[PDB]
Amino acid sequence: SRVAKAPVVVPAGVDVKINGQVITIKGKNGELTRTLNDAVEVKHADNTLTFGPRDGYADGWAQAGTARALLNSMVIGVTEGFTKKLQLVGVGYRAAVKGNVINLSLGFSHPVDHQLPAGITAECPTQTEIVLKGADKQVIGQVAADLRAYRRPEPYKGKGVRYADEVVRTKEAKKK
Amino acid sequence: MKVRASVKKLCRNCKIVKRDGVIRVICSAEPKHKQRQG
Amino acid sequence: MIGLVGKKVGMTRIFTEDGVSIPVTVIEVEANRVTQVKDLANDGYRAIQVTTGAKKANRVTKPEAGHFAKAGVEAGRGLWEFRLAEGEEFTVGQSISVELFADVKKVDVTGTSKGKGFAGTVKRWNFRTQDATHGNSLSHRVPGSIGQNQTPGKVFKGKKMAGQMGNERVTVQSLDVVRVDAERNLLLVKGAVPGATGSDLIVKPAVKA
Amino acid sequence: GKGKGNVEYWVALIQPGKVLYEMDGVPEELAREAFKLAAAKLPIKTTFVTKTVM
Amino acid sequence: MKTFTAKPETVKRDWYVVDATGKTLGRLATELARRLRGKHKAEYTPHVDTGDYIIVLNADKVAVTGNKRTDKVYYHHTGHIGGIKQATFEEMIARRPERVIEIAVKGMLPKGPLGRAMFRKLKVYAGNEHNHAAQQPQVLDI
RNA sequence: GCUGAAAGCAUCUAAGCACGAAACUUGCCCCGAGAUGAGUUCUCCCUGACUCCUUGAGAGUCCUGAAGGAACGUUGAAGAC
RNA sequence: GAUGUCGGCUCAUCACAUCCUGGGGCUGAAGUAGGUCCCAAGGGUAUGGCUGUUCGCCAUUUAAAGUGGUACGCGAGCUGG
RNA sequence: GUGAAGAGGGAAACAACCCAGACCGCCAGCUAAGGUCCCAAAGUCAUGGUUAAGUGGGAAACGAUGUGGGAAGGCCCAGAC
Ligand SMILES: [Mg+2]
Ligand SMILES: [Mg+2]
Ligand SMILES: [Mg+2]
Ligand SMILES: [Mg+2]
Ligand SMILES: [Mg+2]
Ligand SMILES: [Mg+2]
Ligand SMILES: [Mg+2]
Ligand SMILES: [Mg+2]
Ligand SMILES: [Mg+2]
Ligand SMILES: [Mg+2]
Ligand SMILES: [Mg+2]
Ligand SMILES: [Mg+2]
Ligand SMILES: [Mg+2]
Ligand SMILES: [Mg+2]
Ligand SMILES: [Mg+2]
Ligand SMILES: [Mg+2]
Ligand SMILES: [Mg+2]
Ligand SMILES: [Mg+2]
Ligand SMILES: [Mg+2]
Ligand SMILES: [Mg+2]
Ligand SMILES: [Mg+2]
Ligand SMILES: [Mg+2]
Ligand SMILES: [Mg+2]
Ligand SMILES: [Mg+2]
Ligand SMILES: [Mg+2]
Ligand SMILES: [Mg+2]
Ligand SMILES: [Mg+2]
Ligand SMILES: [Zn+2]
Repeated sequence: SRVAKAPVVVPAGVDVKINGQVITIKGKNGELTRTLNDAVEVKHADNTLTFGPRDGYADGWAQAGTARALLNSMVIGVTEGFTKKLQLVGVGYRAAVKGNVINLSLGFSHPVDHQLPAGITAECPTQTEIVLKGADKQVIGQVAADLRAYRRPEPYKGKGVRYADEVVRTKEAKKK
Repeated sequence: MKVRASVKKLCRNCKIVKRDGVIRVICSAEPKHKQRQG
Repeated sequence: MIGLVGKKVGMTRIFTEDGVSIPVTVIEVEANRVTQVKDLANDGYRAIQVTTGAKKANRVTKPEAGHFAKAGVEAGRGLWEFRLAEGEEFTVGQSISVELFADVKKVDVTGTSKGKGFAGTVKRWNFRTQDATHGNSLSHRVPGSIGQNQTPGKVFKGKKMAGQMGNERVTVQSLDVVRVDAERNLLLVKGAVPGATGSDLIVKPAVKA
Repeated sequence: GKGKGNVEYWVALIQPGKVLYEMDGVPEELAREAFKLAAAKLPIKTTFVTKTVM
Repeated sequence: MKTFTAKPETVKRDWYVVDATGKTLGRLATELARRLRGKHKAEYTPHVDTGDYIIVLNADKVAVTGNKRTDKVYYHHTGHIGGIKQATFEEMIARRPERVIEIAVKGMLPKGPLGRAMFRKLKVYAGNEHNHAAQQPQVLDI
């Protein structure tokens, strides 16, 4: 509908390849490639790519809209790149980064080594925070989700990992 | 989680959504409102 | 990896200097001659065939004698096969000795256990007997019931009954290797291995681990 | 056998269209809620009807 | 007089090869069973196996519609009590791909010694290469 | 759960991706090619004549008995046989 | 013109509406220990005193001492209270 | 009405259900119920819809932004949701 009809914008210095239903964006932050659904049609006007449902398929518009959103995210990732910051709120909860291994100390009786995927880069601006960068929104979200699932926020004190954008809703330990 | 044959919206935030052909109520506000149909 | 073929010499003990008596089984693991190498291209699986001991000249039949003479090895008393891991590679005629277990801590010994004959249910499956008295009649050790009733009206497969016990291939796993004396061709494992004295054992490295 | 049984409870056979309960003097939405609550206790499908001239 | 009946010693059987890629399982199997039984011949005879040898290639690329790929369940009882094993279509394709086509066709062929003799004439291959180049199989565009 | 529209938001799903239990398929052990779909690989053995015809994947005579097996005997921590 | 009828012993086998162990949601879940619901049938699942009793009570354990179907399983298997 | 005292075809099997009342023979044709992808004779028939649940091929109150059709109604380019 509205999202499906809203075209993307192709900035300067990015390459847009289209072979069959596979589409490819080579930006400055790297390379990305996605095989869209068969019900999807991507045109040109090589400045604003636009999307339409192919004839003969059911949802059609849903597939077109989801492909448009995917390519919006891909262009953002290859031009500016997505970045997510996580905090470790607790007693002596710490994170370190060695190349592509994030070491978590979370009260476990064993260190937690998390291997970053292919093109995701981690940093520790502070000993209690992680900053993740990458050109794939889905990949970076998956990495952050796994890191949080190491130690989801407690409802009683908010300890554990968390996203910055997250309002950890607490409740006081019951009286009596 | 409430596994009940009749799932309804229990507040302004409860949202009906069907996952895997199963009706569920997901509530951002009160986690007591998490229901599924069974 | 590969194992070896040994003979169960018997069972003894080893007194360690700290006054502990390890009950060990002695295996006469002499040299094993590789008579054949089976590869994927010709056989669909990687294995070696080994022989051990020595057999009577007039009792080695002509086909078996020819099979050994193809490898160029003296006719042993049998033939066993060992599957190969991808890294290892053996050649025909190679004599593999008990020094193969120099750095192996636990082994698996497989052999034919002792044949107890036709063993009843009480021996074979540890069924409990019935009252030796209190009125019992001709049923002091019988299996009792063997089914339900009209439903299912049949006895199920795999039911436990009397039959032949022992005399079958049994593998005792993760036996500690105490001593590996290559100069006398001996392997000493901590524990009891299947079969009677003089039987043939196949000793492989540990697989559980 | 041995005769009929003893009277245990009294029923009122209901045929489609029978207007069971009627209500007046309340707002329409509150009447709907009250009738929903009542119908939840009955073993027959119901519906909400209004007064008409004929 | 008496109606003509085919004589098993004088029947003529041909070799066909069918590439089962992208086809629907059951709709391939009905034609396979038809030609194995010999229902496509003027001299069809119910008590004579007059069918044709058929070689099914690419048995792992057979297709099924709907959710049958992850929801069709092949049950079988080992004969030991409690031994009701089962395997889904995808698991059975992964482990023993040609058994899918074989069961599909064996369910449609008549039950009996002649049915078994008919099913002996079906050659189902997981891959694309087939040994029987000596029999000069014909390309049967089912 | 991630990404994600249908439904400008939202949403674990409708495409796509991830995690997930002593259950399932394996991994461990035993049987197992009568698996009549009767598989594979080594090795060994036998390469003489002659009639008849119902000329058939025919029948028969002479000479020849191979590898091997079986039988018998002494027997076994194998065994009711 | 006969299908032996309670309980006990031996032997079991299946269901899941699960007693334990295994994975989860919510909690009036601080922690330990719970309550409740969802998934799960691989394995395990008391010994005695009383009584003919299954049952129940009681003693003492255990991770648990599951509920059921199987002619209220099982007398051409035993007993006969 | 049927069975009893009625065969035959259909309902998988199925006295009493649907079709139909066996004098005998035929390697002749047309049909009833019921059916025409293979078992298994006959449409992988034509036209237009619906379902995405293996529904079809067991079951209720009740619940639900599944999807299809219809008749309205409310707010809307002083640009509405
Ligand atoms: Mg013995
Ligand atoms: Mg006892
Ligand atoms: Mg006695
Ligand atoms: Mg969105
Ligand atoms: Mg009688
Ligand atoms: Mg359950
Ligand atoms: Mg099971
Ligand atoms: Mg298992
Ligand atoms: Mg008791
Ligand atoms: Mg006493
Ligand atoms: Mg007593
Ligand atoms: Mg009984
Ligand atoms: Mg019982
Ligand atoms: Mg009894
Ligand atoms: Mg008796
Ligand atoms: Mg009996
Ligand atoms: Mg009896
Ligand atoms: Mg008495
Ligand atoms: Mg009468
Ligand atoms: Mg009749
Ligand atoms: Mg009549
Ligand atoms: Mg009839
Ligand atoms: Mg019926
Ligand atoms: Mg019939
Ligand atoms: Mg008549
Ligand atoms: Mg006609
Ligand atoms: Mg037909
Ligand atoms: Zn709510």
